[PDB]
Amino acid sequence: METIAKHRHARSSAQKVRLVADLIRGKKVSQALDILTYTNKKAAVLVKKVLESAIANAEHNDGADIDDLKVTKIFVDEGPSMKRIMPRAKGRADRILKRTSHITVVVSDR
Amino acid sequence: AVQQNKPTRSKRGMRRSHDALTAVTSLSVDKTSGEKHLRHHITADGYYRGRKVIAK
Amino acid sequence: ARVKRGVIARARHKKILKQAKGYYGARSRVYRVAFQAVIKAGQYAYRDRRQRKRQFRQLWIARINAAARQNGISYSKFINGLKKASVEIDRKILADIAVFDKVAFTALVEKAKAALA
Amino acid sequence: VTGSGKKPWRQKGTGRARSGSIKSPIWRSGGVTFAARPQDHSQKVNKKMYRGALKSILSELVRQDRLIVVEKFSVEAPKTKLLAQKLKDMALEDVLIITGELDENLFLAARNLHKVDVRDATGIDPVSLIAFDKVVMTADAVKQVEEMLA
Amino acid sequence: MKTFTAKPETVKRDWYVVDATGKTLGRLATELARRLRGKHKAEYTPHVDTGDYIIVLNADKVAVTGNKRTDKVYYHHTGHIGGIKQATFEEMIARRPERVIEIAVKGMLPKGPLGRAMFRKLKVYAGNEHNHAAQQPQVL
RNA sequence: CCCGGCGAGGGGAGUGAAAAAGAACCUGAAACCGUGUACGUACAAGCAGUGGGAGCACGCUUAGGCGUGUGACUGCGUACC
RNA sequence: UGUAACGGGGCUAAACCAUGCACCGAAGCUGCGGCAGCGACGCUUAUGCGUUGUUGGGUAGGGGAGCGUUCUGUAAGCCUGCGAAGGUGUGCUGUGAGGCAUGCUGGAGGUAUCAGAAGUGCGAAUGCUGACAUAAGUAACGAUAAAGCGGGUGAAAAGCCC
Repeated sequence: METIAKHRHARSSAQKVRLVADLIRGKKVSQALDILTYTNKKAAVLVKKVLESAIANAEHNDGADIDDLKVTKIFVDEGPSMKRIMPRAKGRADRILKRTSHITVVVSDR
Repeated sequence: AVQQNKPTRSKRGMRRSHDALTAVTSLSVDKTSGEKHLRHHITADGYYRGRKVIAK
Repeated sequence: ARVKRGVIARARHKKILKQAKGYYGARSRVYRVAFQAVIKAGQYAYRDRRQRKRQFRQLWIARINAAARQNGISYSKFINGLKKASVEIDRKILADIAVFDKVAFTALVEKAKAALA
Repeated sequence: VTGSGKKPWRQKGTGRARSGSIKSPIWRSGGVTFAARPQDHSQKVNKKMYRGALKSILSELVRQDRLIVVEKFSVEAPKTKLLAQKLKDMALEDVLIITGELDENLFLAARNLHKVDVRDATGIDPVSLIAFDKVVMTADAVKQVEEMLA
Repeated sequence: MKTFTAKPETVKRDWYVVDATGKTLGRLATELARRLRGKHKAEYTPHVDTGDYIIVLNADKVAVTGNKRTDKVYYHHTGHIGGIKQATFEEMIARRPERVIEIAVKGMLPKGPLGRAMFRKLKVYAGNEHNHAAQQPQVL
């Protein structure tokens, strides 16, 4: 386990955050910026400052090795609930959703 | 025409194969140790050695 | 009297039942199966634990016809000769020892051959 | 209820509707659906339901129960706590503190813990005949013929 | 305790040169099914999952014994119902080892189910003793 | 106390029985979801089955055929009202 | 509009008709279990258990019988902050509503007696109150008709500003 620095709160759907999360697992962390900071979508920027502020803690805050904290999962949940309106039809369609994103990072080691 | 059959289950939610990404590598090179990019030498002032574009 | 629809409602549907999958979303895992359609899961065997048996009958008799063919001792046409003896009725399953017994089972058809054959 | 009937509007022009009445006893803020009537009904009894072998339980039990002893005067009453010591002639100590006699005396102190409403004077109230251990009727021969209710 | 015998995958294959080709063809192309399944090898699983290895030798000898031979067609129309049709007949097509005039088991396992894995186990190499491209170990 | 954007959130302390009481204050499943233990698996048929059973992620057994679920083979069909 | 009259594949006799024979063989009567109804018996009799006969698909009608989230009552009566209890999935149990337990748990509660009948046993009212799993990367993205850098700065400038 060791760290879990999720961020809040985004403007996108949980799908947009979902697309880059999978690469980083268990054989990368030594250099965990590149892949995300070269893939500059508002998605991968979130997950990029999720990772830094997590592992920059773990090496001062447990006392572990920055290099071997393998990154064993990374999963995603929404919510609670955020709305607005855009009066396309003014009593029918009209109410645009904001699902949020926070990234349960879950680090642990090799 | 109005929505009138099955949800985004299995054969719709699955669709990920060509939504894909490039698993690109990166060069360490201590000539610019952290303001750098995968080969592009500095993300801002256009460095190599001396006075390039707006560097040094 | 207040009901609040409960107690017996999630009860008549799953509880202990050793069945993890079930019919997916709008047929089942929503609610819809629970009262009027969860009975179906036996109905493909509610008549057939009889009717199915016809398929496998050719297994047990195999061991009294596959080689016995080339001797002419043909299942359907041997059986009239045999049934002339009122103690020799139940050849149906009891002949199946013929699958391993071959090397001393070869003798069995000598017993009445003079008139049988 | 206050809610706007009766109907507000003509439900068309969507190819999807079914309801709009507002009240209607069904939907929201209200109420009791069943005519809103006050159900005040005295469920009447007849005269010889009391005369009426109702009193005859003391021949059903006969061994533990009606406990024929003495009339009520014996109670303190400003220390009714004490009557446990004196309730030993009937043996009963505290179980169901009645006596079912005929007169005005200090024995209303009996109901200090709940028990039952006591009643005493002549009408023994029939819901006191079913189903307690100690149906005490304890006073004298004031039972002759119609007097058995007492 | 069971009377059943699954897999069996495949325990009885009876490697046999089907010499009956042409000289009593339409008697035993009808029952190549009941052979792969049965009649000798019936002693394990004569209905379910099993496989066999029968040995092919010739193909263009169909014999067939009736007027049927020079006027019965076959049709595939493989794309969009064909439109423009075909009209070759049985002793004219059999010249080629194809998919409809030579396997027989096509018509006896007649849909695809249970047949879906046992297409070319019999090889269908055709050309007599010059073309014994089958099993090196000793076939019957 | 520690990291980061002189931020968001967590990892330990902690008033505390409790943060599964943390100010998107309810001691608390529902429509739908993410990473995973193993399945079936990019030649698909027909309410996706309960059968009949191979052995597989795992578990108990002085050996004793069982405690476990997607469900190779295919059989049976049309669950409604 | 793909040869498409047994479902095929047409079988030169395997057939077609007459004569022999034993296998398959719906839920169809048999093995032998359990038994609701209206009858007959051996006796019992508050009555019932077995024998014997008729026999066991069930929306129009009349018979006549099981049980609950808990309210009004069984009960300062015994039960529980040593857990009284759900969502759940240990183990068997009724002919069944479902449980007597229970398994891993919760954090206040009960009716194995019978008295009680009505906010009365829900998924189909073209749902309703508030919703959204859903229509994909869901505007013509705000007409298609404008832009070019060198900078000043900074927590980040197609825009600010020179």
